[PDB]
Amino acid sequence: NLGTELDYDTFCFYYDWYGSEAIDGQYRHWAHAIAPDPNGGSGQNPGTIPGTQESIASNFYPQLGRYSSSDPNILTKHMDMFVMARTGVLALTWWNEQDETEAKRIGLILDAADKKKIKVCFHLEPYPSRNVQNLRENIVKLITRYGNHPAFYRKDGKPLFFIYDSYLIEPSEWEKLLSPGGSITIRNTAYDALMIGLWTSSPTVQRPFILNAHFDGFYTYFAATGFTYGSTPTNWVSMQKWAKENGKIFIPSVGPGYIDTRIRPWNGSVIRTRTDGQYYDAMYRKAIEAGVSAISITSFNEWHEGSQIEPAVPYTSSEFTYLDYENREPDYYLTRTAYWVGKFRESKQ
Ligand SMILES: OC[C@H]1O[C@H](O[C@H]2[C@@H](O)[C@H](O)[C@@H](CO)O[C@@H]2O)[C@@H](O)[C@@H](O)[C@@H]1O
Ligand SMILES: OC[C@H]1CN[C@@H](O)[C@@H](O[C@H]2O[C@H](CO)[C@@H](O)[C@H](O)[C@@H]2O)[C@@H]1O
Repeated sequence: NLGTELDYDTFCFYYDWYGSEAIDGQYRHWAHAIAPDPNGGSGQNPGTIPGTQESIASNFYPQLGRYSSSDPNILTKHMDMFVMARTGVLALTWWNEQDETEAKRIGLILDAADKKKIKVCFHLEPYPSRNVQNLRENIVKLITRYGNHPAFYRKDGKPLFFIYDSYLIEPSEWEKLLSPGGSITIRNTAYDALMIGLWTSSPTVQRPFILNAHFDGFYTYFAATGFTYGSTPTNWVSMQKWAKENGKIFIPSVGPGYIDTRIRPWNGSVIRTRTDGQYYDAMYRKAIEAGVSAISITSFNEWHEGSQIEPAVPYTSSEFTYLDYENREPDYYLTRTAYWVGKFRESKQ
């Protein structure tokens, strides 16, 4: 009873898409295309961030440098960071790449996590032609491949998946997978799971979406307060009340800030300043005050979006002056996460 143990109702969104020339053949994701402005003109040639030491696809700069997500030595360090943050579940981005390098990295992440008693669940991304049939097939494959790994997460006996942009699939399709009577149900099968859909907009839209889709619960993802109704923390008390009334698990997402203008220069209105941790504190406090059972953290390491809690260092290169943790040390967001996990646990019975 030391106040240092991992919390297994705390999910931290993790991205495994970073590469180095030496391990991966290219400094993958550190190099990244710049997105055209969706409200902008034709003939934009926005260019690319080259992923050199000097110019990476983030407004911040990793303490660990331009690392590979396939480097077992980096993974070790990441797991130690999870232990410092007390975040017991790594919620792994999953893009259905169907390639050996994906398969290798997932096994490495599971192995490294297990050494530290961290668990892994999957965050099912909007891969091409995603639909409920190939989602079922992929859930079966992930549970078959990884379900007996000691680090594979279960909650009261069930795997858990987060489904990003779940609204891209109609509730009538979801029902087929997620109702106990659905044509291709997972309920009561070896492949049953807690399925957590993304609550985006107003209750008039989201309440029937979640019920009609038969999701087990919902999360909000966005680290930027006010980006959606669901990512506006003053709505969380009423979202939790509805969840409780309807037998759903609400897993609000909290984050330390947001800034993605290296890769999305037109998206400055979504910037949320970190204010030496005060933003993170405010958001985490709202989640805990809402009385939820589980919390998700956006993010461990979405460096493109500036939501990371992973350590960052000051850096000024000839090409860019990076943001940094300012008056706080590089590991502040890890140790502040541990503080909040303790407050969250204090709140759970
Ligand atoms: O436009 C940048 C934005 O893209 C993605 O968010 C989009 C979509 O995935 C979300 O569901 C809706 C919610 O209203 O917003 C966008 O259309 C995300 O990658 C997001 O992190 C990013 O900022
Ligand atoms: O994990 C959910 C969602 C969070 N925001 C992004 O990470 C998004 O991925 C898309 O944007 C990133 C850049 O931010 C890009 O590298 C990816 O290929 C996706 O286009 C995630 O889906």
